[PDB]
Amino acid sequence: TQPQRTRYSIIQTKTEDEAKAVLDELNKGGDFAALAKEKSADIISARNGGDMGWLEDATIPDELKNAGLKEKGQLSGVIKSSVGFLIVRLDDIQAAHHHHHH
Repeated sequence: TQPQRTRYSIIQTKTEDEAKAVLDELNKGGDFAALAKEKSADIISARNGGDMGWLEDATIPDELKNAGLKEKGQLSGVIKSSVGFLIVRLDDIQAAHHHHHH
């Protein structure tokens, strides 16, 4: 009995306009990573292709709890914040064991 892990990619946009520009491109579904590096103020982490890294389930901050991204491949999650708009993408889903042996 251990926590499953989720790989989220997230990028911060200046306005909803920026978010729409980002989600419009990823709506075609070609590259999210590209969108991440160019406009996002996330780029401290976005330079990794928008990948924030593998987080463990139930260690997730409430911000991404509202992202609703449990199904792998689902992108264009726009999180409305006062600080700006966050774009969340699902890179992968692992039920803990999924790698070699957990």
